[PDB]
This record gives sequence, C-alpha cells and structure tokens, in this order.
Amino acid sequence: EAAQAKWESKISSDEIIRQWQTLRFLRSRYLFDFDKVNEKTG
Amino acid sequence: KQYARHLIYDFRDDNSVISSRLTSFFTDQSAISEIILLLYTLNLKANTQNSHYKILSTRCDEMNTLLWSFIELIKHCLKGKAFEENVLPFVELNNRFHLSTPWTFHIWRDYLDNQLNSNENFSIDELIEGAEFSDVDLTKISKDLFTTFWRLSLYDIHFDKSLYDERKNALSGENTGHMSNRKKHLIQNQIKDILVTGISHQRAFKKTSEFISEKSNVWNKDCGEDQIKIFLQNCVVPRVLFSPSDALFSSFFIFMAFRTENLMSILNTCITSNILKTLLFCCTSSEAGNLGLFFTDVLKKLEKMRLNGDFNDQASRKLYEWHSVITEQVIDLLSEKNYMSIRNGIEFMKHVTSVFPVVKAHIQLVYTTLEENLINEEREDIKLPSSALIGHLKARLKDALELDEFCTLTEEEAEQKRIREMELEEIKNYETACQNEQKQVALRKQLELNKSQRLQ
Repeated sequence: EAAQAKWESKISSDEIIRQWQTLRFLRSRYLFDFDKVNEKTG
Repeated sequence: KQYARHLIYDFRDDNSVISSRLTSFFTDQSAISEIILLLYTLNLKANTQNSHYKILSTRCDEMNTLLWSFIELIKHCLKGKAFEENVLPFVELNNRFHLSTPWTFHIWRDYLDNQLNSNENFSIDELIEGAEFSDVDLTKISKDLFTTFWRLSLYDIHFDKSLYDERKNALSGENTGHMSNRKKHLIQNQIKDILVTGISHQRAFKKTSEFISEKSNVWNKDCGEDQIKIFLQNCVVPRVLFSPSDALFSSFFIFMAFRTENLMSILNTCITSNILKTLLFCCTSSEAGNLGLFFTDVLKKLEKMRLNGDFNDQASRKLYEWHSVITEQVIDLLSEKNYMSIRNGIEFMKHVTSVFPVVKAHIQLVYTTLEENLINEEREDIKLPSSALIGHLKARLKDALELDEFCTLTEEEAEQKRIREMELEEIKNYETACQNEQKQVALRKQLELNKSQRLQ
C-alpha cells in the first residue's frame, strides 16, 4: 500500500530498472488494470 | 517418473546414502526452516539494491532456482514425522512471517495429499486448519474453489494410457538375449510395477473427476465478470508464472471444472483486457517461457474443438478475433526498449509457434518486424536465436494457411480481395508478355507502410 502511496505523493507534487522493480511487486492485487496508472508504458 | 530422471541426469535415488548424510548436517544446526526464510527474503532484498541492471535481473532468477532446488532436497529425505518437526507449520508461515501463497502451498502439498489418502477422518482436520490470507482478498472469492485450486496437483487431473505401455514393448524389445538369470528376474519385476501403478492412478483420478462435478453446480451459478476477474489474478496467473509443471495444471483444470459456455467468457477476458504486453515486461527469462507453455495448450486444445467438434459461426470468428489481438499485442512489444521487452518477446515465441499458423496475414506481420530491429540498434549478440527463429517462422509460413475459409463476413476485406485479385491479373501480363508498362508496389513495402500505422 505504500508503493501506491508514493504514487499518490508523486502526482500531487536508472529509471526503467526501478520501474521494473515496482511492477514485479504490483502483480498481486493491482494486476488487471495495468494501463497508465503509475506511468506511461513506453 | 523414475525413468524420466534417468534421461535428464537427475540422479536422486542413485546416491541416497550420500544425500541423507548431508541433510543431517542441517538438522543438528536446527536450521532447515532458517535457510528457506533466508533464501526467500534475499530474493526480495534484490529488489532493493542498485548496482547493475541485467545482472540484477539474473540474480532475481538465480535465487529462484536455488530456493526451488533446495525444497526438492528436503522432500526427498525428510519423510514422515521428521518433515513435521523441521519445517514450520502452515498456520504461522503465513502469520508470523509472510511467505507467498504459491510458495506456501509448494512445501505443504505432498503432506496434505498423503494424509488425505491415509484416513478419511483426517479430512476434517486439515481443511479446518487454515490461516489468514493477507496476500489475496477473500471477500468475493469462493473458498470452495480457491482452496480447491491450490490443493490439487497434475497427478489427479491428467491421465494417460499410452506412455505406460510405450515402455513395456520397448523394454522387452531391446532385452532379448541370454545375459543373466538375475536381470531377467528384474526386468520382469519392472514390468509388474507399471501395471500396479497404472491402475492405482485410475483409482485416484476417478475420485477427483467426480469431486469437481459435485462442486461445478455451485461455481457456474454466480458468473460475475468481476468474480472471474478476482479468480484470474489471484490464483490462475500466479500459478502459471511459477513453474513449467504448474503451468500445464492451470491449462487442464480450467477445461475440467468449468463449462464451455462459461469457458468462452473467461478466456475472452484475458485476451480483451490488454495485459499481455504488461505481463511480458515484468518477467525474467524463465518466467516468460512458462507463459508461452500455457498459451500453447489453450490454442492446441481449442483447435481440437474446432476441427472435430463444432463452434458456432460467430464463435468461430470469436476464435479469429482473439487471433488478431494477440499479434497486435506482441508486435507492440517486439519493437520496445533496450533489453527486457525484446528478450521476453523472442522467448515467448519459441514455444507458441508450434500452433502459430492459423492466419495467413499475421505471420508476415511478425516476420518482418524481426528484420527492423536488426537495422535500428544492436547492443549484445541477441541475433543467435533470432537467426534461428526467422527460418522456422518462414518454413511454416507456406504449409497451410487461409483467412477466408474460416471467416465469412468481410465487409471491406472481400472488397479489398477484389482489389488484390485484379492487380495480380496485370502483373503476369506484365512479366511474361508485355503490352502496357505498369510498375506497382510489392508486398514487403505496403506491409511496412501499414505496420507503421499498426505500431502507432
């Protein structure tokens, strides 16, 4: 829940390897959306 | 089972005296359940350090083979009461510490099937024994299936008669001579053991096949699409990513439990909601190959239902509607960034291209997109299966392929088919004889000017 809480702080305020180190932990609860929620797929 | 290890050099039962001496060293330290919890969190601590990029993708996969292959040494030696006193109980492997439900059931599945086949009064003991599931949400999932999906192995879902008897004619085939009386005593003693194990497989297979049908009346009564959505992410897809032997189980079970009107609802949902591009990004080399092995046994199990059996005509197009999405989902992944989304993409296509050729249009799409990133940029020697894959996609391009035989309604494409027919009538008038000079665009260039739209 803190991993989404850093997203709720980031919007209100390498890179890819840190991005791969946060999608491997969000494939338990928030798996089905996977659209553009944390950042952009590109 | 024992003969299959003899082919892949998995010598367990050969050296049982050596391996049981080694396991006793880990018990006098009282540290078997300390190694497992150490090798687990060191796999999660590797999602905190930042030294390099590709090696930290390998070190996450290397601490996954080491933990899997350590459990297989525990189960081989600690049999009986010794397994109970060393490995911690299932209730507080999910409460005090926090292990994950694919990993928690992998240790405690052989024990919960030996006790269920020992006594039937023990059947009420273990299923009451359950702890809090803080990883997945039990609020609108049915525990009549969530416990039932995680408890069964592939031993009581699939059955064969062929491979049992393919060893019988082969063993007496090569062994026809006069070498000893002792080996002929043992070869006969090997033939008798396949027969007793074959019929005891059928006893356990039949008690499970009736077990699901007495529960399948409940499951196919409340079809919420969000209730399938909780079923998909919490139990199905974590079991597929786990292991190749647990990827085949999620393919067989979904066709034995559910009914075929509801089965077209669930597999549509995994296709329609585009997650296959986002799945293959956050996987390693091994976890991408298991997701290929799941899809190659859905599409193979569907074209036995189309060729022999009958689909409806809109349902036959619903098969080809899934065919057009999956190629658009992978070509957007075949052109992505530096290493991760291209290494998984070729690894996914090595298994699935057994049953690839369904559509004539789609193979020439994925074949040409292999040729663009060999011109854009190359960092490592990624070409060494890419040079192999381009041939086996081309050699099966020309076997048997048609789109119009199986799709009936084409509102613009048949009107496109009248266009693509008449231009070939002129080019054979152009090449052999000559009346009027008319040079047109070839197939390869109109694909790429269409593919640059399909990428965007």
